[PDB]
Formats: sequence, C-alpha cells, structure tokens
Amino acid sequence: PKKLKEMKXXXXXXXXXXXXXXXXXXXXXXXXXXXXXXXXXXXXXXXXXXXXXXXXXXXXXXXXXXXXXXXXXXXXXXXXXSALRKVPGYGESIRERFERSLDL
Amino acid sequence: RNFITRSQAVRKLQVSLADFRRLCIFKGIYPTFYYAKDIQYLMHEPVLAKFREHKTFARKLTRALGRGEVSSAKRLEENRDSYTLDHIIKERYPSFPDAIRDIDDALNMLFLFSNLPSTNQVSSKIINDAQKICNQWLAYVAKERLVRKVFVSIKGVYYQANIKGEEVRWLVPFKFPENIPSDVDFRIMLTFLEFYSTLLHFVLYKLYTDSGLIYPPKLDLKKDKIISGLSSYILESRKYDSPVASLFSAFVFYVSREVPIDILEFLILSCGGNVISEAAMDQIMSKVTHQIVDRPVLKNKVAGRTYIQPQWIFDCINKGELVPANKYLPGEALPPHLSPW
Amino acid sequence: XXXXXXXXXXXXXXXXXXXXXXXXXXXXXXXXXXKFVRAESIVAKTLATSREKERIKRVSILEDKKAKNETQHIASGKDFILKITEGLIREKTTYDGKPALLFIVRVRGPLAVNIPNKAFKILSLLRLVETNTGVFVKLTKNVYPLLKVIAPYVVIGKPSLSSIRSLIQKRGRIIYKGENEAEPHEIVLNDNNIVEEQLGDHGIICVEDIIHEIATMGESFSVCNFFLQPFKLNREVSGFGSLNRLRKIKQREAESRTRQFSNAATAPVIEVDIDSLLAKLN
Amino acid sequence: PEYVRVQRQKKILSIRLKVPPTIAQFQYTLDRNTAAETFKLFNKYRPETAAEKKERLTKEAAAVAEGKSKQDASPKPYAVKYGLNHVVALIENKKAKLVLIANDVDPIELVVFLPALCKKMGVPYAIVKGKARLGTLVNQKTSAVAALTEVRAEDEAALAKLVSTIDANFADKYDEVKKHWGGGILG
RNA sequence: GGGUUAGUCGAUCCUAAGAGAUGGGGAAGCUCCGUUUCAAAGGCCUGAUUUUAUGCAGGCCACCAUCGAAAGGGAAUCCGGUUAAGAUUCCGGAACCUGG
Repeated sequence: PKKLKEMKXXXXXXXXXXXXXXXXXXXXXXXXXXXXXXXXXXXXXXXXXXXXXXXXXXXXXXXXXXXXXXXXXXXXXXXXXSALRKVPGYGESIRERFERSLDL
Repeated sequence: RNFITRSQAVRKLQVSLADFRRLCIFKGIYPTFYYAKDIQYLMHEPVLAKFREHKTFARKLTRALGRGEVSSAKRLEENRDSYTLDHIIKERYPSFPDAIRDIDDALNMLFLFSNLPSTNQVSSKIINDAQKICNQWLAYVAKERLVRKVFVSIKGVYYQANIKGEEVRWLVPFKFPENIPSDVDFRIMLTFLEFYSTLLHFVLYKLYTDSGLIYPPKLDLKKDKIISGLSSYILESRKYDSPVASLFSAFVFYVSREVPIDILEFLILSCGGNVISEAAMDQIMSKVTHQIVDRPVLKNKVAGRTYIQPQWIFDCINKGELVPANKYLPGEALPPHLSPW
Repeated sequence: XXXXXXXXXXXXXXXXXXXXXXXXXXXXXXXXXXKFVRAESIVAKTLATSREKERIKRVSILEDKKAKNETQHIASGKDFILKITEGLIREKTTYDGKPALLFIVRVRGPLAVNIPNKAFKILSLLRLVETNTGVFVKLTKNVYPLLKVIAPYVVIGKPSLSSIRSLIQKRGRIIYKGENEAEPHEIVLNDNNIVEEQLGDHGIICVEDIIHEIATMGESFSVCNFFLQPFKLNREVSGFGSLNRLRKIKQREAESRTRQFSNAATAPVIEVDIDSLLAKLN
Repeated sequence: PEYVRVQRQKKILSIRLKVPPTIAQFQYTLDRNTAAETFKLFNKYRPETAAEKKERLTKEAAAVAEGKSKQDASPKPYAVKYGLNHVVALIENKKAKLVLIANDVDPIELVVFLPALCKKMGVPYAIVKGKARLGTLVNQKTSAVAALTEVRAEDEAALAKLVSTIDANFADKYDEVKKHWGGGILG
C-alpha cells in the first residue's frame, strides 16, 4: 500500500498533465447559437476615462432608474469617470454574468 | 417529436433535473422544448453514468454516516472515481483554433471568480484554482509580451491579445470586495466555471508546450509572499513583434505604493520593463527613471525621475507608440480617453 | 424575457423572507422552549468553568509575578513562541522584545465551556465575539499577557503581505457616516476618497496604502484599527450532509492536532501559518 | 395496497389478544439515557470491519514480505460478540458480562429463552430496542443479540456501574410486571 | 389456358344484447365466480424551488384490458369510354377528403 500511494501520487500528476488538441474539423450545427460579446467594439462608446457623454446619463439617471432593470443597466452603464482614484466596485458585473449565463 | 418537454427528457434519462441542467450547459445542448436526436446522443454518456454512480455513492455515504462507521466512509471517499470533463472538450472543440476562438468567454468567468471572495457556496479551493489558472494565463502573456489593446473603464479592464490568430477579449474587474448578489444562483456559474476551467486548462497545456516550456509553472514561495500575481511564477525554458512587444525596452519604472499595482504591473510585463513598488519593498533604486503615480503633491521631486500619471501607459499601448508626458505629469488634466473601439 | 422580471422579484422576496425568518426563529425558539435542558451538560460545563477560571487565575498570578518583578518562584522567566507546521513539527523560539503585526483568528472555542468575565473583557475589547473573525493586532510586551488568555479561543500567527493584501482587497467593512442614513451602515472598500475624507488628518488615502501601513506600523496602525474596525470570515465547510461531515471530521482531527491546550500559565504562544490558512478562509 | 393494510392490521390483532407473559417482557425495555450510555460503551468496543481487517493484514503482510519481522506481540482483540449461537455459547460458561437483546425479531422464538436463561445463569441481560441499532454497532444489517465479555482496565469500572445501573433500572422495575399477561385490550 | 387492379364501395374504427383477461376469491383438480369490483392499476405542468455547492424538489388530474354489426353509427367520386370474360377499382376528363 505504500507503493500504491506512491503510484497514486505520480498518477495524479500524470493524468492531469497529458492533453491533446486535434486538427481542423468544423461543426456545422444549426441549433448551436454562438454569438460574440456585445459592446466589445463599443468601448469608446463607454465614457470610461474622464469623457463627456456619460454626463447625459447624469441627466437621464432618474430616467434610467425608473426603467426596467434590463433597460436600467445599459442606461446606467456609462457614468461619470472621475479619475484613477475611484472605481465603484462592480455591483452590476455579477448580474451581467448571470444574465449572460441565462442567455446561454 | 422535435420538441421534448424537460420533464419527459429528464425522466427518460432518469437523471435529476439540476444535473440535466448541468449536462445541457455542459455539452452545449440547447432548446422546455428539446431536440429528440440530441437527447438520443445524450442517452449514452459515461459522465451521466458517473453522475448516477455519485448519487448512489452519496446514498452509501449516508448509510455510512447513519451507521456511524467513519472509517468505511473514509474508504468510500478515498476509493472514489471522479468524472472528468475532458473528452467532450476534445470532441466538442477538435480544432484547436476553435478553442482559441471560444476561450474568450472562458477566460472572463474565471477572472471574475478569481476576483471573488470566499463564500460558503463557492469553495476557496474553487477560488484557489481560479486565481492560479488566471495568474498562469497572465504569466503566459508576459512571456511573448503580445497584447495590443488596452481599455480603462468603470466596467472592467478589457484586454484583447493578438495570439495565434484572433485577439482575445478578456477582462479583469478590480480587486475590490464586492457585495454578493442574493439574486444570482451559483449552481449554473459553477458548471460554466468547471467546464471553462478544464477547457482553459488543456488549452494552457497546448500553449505552454507549444511555447516550448514546462506546463506546470513553478513559483518561489517567498516571491508569492511578496505578491500573489503572475510575477510569482518563474517560467522555464524547456523575435518579439514590433512595436508593442518590447515597447519600453530597457526601461525601468518606479510604480508607487499609491498606484493600483496589478494592471500596471501586467502592462509593464507586456512591455518587458521592470516593476519597482515600495509596497513590495516594505515586506522585506539606482536605475529608476520614471514614477507612475497619481498624487497632487510629490515629496522628493527628483528632476532626474519622470513623474507620470498612469494614463500614459494606457495611451502609449493603445497607440503602440510614445507620446509626450506633459499631460501625464501631475497634476495636469488628461485627454478623455476613448479606446480603439 | 418575462422570466427575468418574474424570478427577479421572486428571488428577492423569498430571500428577504428566508433571512428575516432565520433571524426571527433562531433566538426566538431557543429562548422560547429553551429546553428540557440536560443533566450532563450542566455538570460538564461546571467542570469546564472550574478548569478555565483556574487556569486564568494561575495566568494572572504568574503574570503579576513577572510584571511586578517580585520573581523568585516561577517556572520560566521568559515566555516562548511555539510554531506548528508540517508528524507535525513544532518550533520553539524565545520571545521578542519588539512590536510586530499579528493576524489573530477567532476560533470556535472548546467543546462545552462557559467562559468567564476576564476572558470576555479581553475578547470584547478585541471585538472577537461572533466567531470567524480574524483581526489585526500588535505584538508588544504589554499586549502579550492577553495572548496567553485568549489562546484557547483564538489562533495566532504571522500572515503574509500577499495574504493580508487579498484579505483586505476581498473582505472588509467600514462603519460609515454618509449622505442620508440612520447610520448603522458598513461599506466595503471601494472609494479611496471616502478613505481620505476620514483619514486626511493622518494622510491615509487609497486603501492599497492601508494595506501598506498595516504592514508598516511605523506611523499609524491603530488608526487602521479604528477605521477598518469590523471583520468577517466565512465558515469553511458546507457543514451538514454526508460529503461535508467527513470533511468536518477530518478538519476536527486537524484542529485537534494543531491546537494544544496548556493550562500551565507558562503557556507557549502557538503560531500557525496563516498563509496556507487563508487558502481556506479567504 | 395489501402490505400496508396488513402491516397496519398487524400489532392491532396482537394487543387485542392476551399475550403470554414470556412475551411483553419485550417493550418493557431500557430507558433513554441508559441505552444511550450503553451505546456509548459498545461503540468503544466496535468489532473490526472487513476493510480494516484486510488493511491490517496487508500492513503486516508487507512487513513480513520485506521481513522486517517487526516483533511478535499483540495483547488480544476485544470486541462485542454478536453471533446468536455464539452469544448463547458465551453463556453457559458463563462469559457474558452484558447481553443486549433486541425486542423485535420476526421469529421471536429464537429469543424468548434468553431473558430466563440469563436470569437463571445470573447474567446481566438487558432488552434493547431495535436490532438494526445492534447491527450498526456490529457492522451487520441486524444482529438481534449483543454479548460483551472482555473489557480493558480503562473501561472495567464503567462496566460494573453500568451493570448496577441496569439491574436497578431493569431487574427492579419490570420483574413483577414481567409475570403478567400483557395486551388483551381491544383496538 | 385466360380472367377479379380502389385514399373515395366494403372490411378495418365505434358501441348494442352479450362475451371476457387482469386484481382478487373459491375448487383435490379439469378450471369456476366476477368486470370496475376491498388493487401502490399512469401521465401532465413547473423548476439558478438557493444554496450545502457532483444525489429530485414543488404541484395537477381522476375511470379502467379486450372482443362483439360486410343490414345500426360512419371523411371523401362522378360522367363517358373500354374487355372472349373486369370495373363507382382500368383509360380520358372532371371532382372531393384526411394529415403534414
């Protein structure tokens, strides 16, 4: 059994270690719904570093919060970026992940 | 026959419904209206068998506890098979660039779980594996020093990496204690987590072996005690694309204790320059030319040392080129940065 | 898209009802029936009070002899620090006459003990009630006699600045005076301007520097004790149920190995590596 | 169903009719704390499982396989005794210091002599409630009997006071009502 | 030797008087009683059922196999032509029904 534990200690590393990817073979699946991330090319559209436009989100802040959460979150996405010193700490991001998971 | 009720399929498969939710996400099986032939494909699967075996295993564990026999329960737990995820990863993504195409969502969750604090529902071991794999992923980037794009935001830090084809758009939220949402259920994101973890695990295998160095990355423990980052890992053995890789070559920084050390550290590692932070120093300055700092009043005010607010690094890499630092000198105001998107 | 609004209202309502009923049931029923108590625990706790009160008595005797320096009849003149690491090694080093950083960890206390008022005073001045609260503290010689008293209820050690960093950047509450509140409220560490607002006098900004000067302790450390005053850790095991009861048994065996109870009043201070420990509790 | 109907109609037809006094000694059984301490006693004396047995066998066999013949020393195994003929076999020597007797056995007649037999042999028997709880402490499904003979010196003083406890709680309380015809009251 | 060609004419499907397995109960037994009866007699909806982090949870519905009509009930086709012997069934044209 000491030799058995010696075997298992090496085999635990050797099993997770080895891997293989393969060559080009496409999966033409009609039911599969693969979509890229939205707002990936809209990062200048977010103010996000001391930019002007999100001050309009200051005017429509009550308009954003009055809306539904699906309409509130994208409207409250842009906000007044002050400086390096503060980042508000991401309440929305976990909900965004969970919403994306529900979309999948 | 095209649409099958979730109750019908879950009773034909004889699986619990939450594990059916695992398997659909897990194999990418999509619609309470489901394809009959996809369920026929799902109808034989050894991971389903090992799930049912785990149900019976937990039942034998309950009788082991109810009889109070601790040692047999220890024997059951030790002599226990683990379902792996790896085969449907390979038969789901045979072509490795398809894994490179679909690593993009896989990174993002694991980075968010690496940010996340320890809870009851999410184990620390989960978070430990997340932070380990994410630090490995960052440490691989600083080898080839190949990203190009930088984005500063209230929502995240979006970097896309120009590696073996597509630029890959991974994001890290800042290392802040987050109020946990009671609205979410972890039971889905843990399945995504484990799937992406194993998938990115073997993709890191091919990227480390393809880059020719050892897939387990060694770290000095006392270097990790300085800082838990990509810079903890040493990377073994067994040019750079111009200009962004080896931008700021031979360049010595002095990041302050004031600055956020993490993403600036990673950017300097994407440059190849050095990192010197006094925050690392008080754990326990000849060549330092440049201070990244964001403070109104600078104390020692060395004219030899260049005083710069960090957007210079965020703007130089988004251009790939050098810009003047008069705007980045404290306390001069800054151009409203709109990233190249 | 209707499932979003519907289950979003449902989960918030059921979660608030579950948390409120869990708050309104636990202290209510255990004082309502409150029990047909037992005949055994009432005696075993009485013996446990005798043991714990007597060892704190002997601690107070021997520490008054060391402190008044009327020392002729004691066991050991200097104190000692034991070091439990990995069939488990325990390294003993003599005491250091030097201030230091410690991260104490409030452990669940031993089995069935009613704890006295002298230990309760020291724990209450250190805010360690409601366990899974590891808090930062200063090693000197005058704070040290408390460490003999709290040792059967906490664990001691040297944490790493990366681990301290991850503690502070992942966990931490601030009791805060804000815009418009009844103001028992605690915010997690997001705003550095909130930090420099209350700590502009000491000149403490940008919570990275709070990590740095908890590490430093050269200018101000107890100001961080006033500001980052609350702390919370998670419970490490999922607990009830078969797959986690084995984990509970194995970790109770681990805790019975790592914690040693001295009761001698010449009790060495026991340090454990918090660095591997915060791979569990953070 | 039929089987639910019969298992509910069972224990009605029993109590409705006069049970003989050699039965209904059962369910005049041990109370809560004394059975609890009896189980705390016998879990100190669990027998070895087949896995633990085979494990120790592999340890000593690998020792002799190296050889590395370490020593020749082992005091004795002490455990509960649980085979029914073996339990009866430990009586009529006598060797049984304590006997636990399950109340519920479907062939009751396997068991019915044991209280009178330990009565005449003077063995401190006690009627326990539930043979499954006997099987749990002996790594069986059920056991229906539980004899215990050999005790370490650490536990021998606990043994004697448990014997006195049982003889106070069982032999004094239920002895006269043991003679009486139980049941007979309709349902 | 040749000859009887159908989505639309029938059978098939439905139930009638009646027959008759099953669950059960009688009988030494061949078998007899009984037909929805003293049966656990299936198939539908929802589910991040929110935490125990790799084991099904919360509900809804309520009688009963089958056989029994070429005259009872019942989707839908007509004209003209043609063969030694066939046609509302083949040929030509013109219609309708059911399901997708």
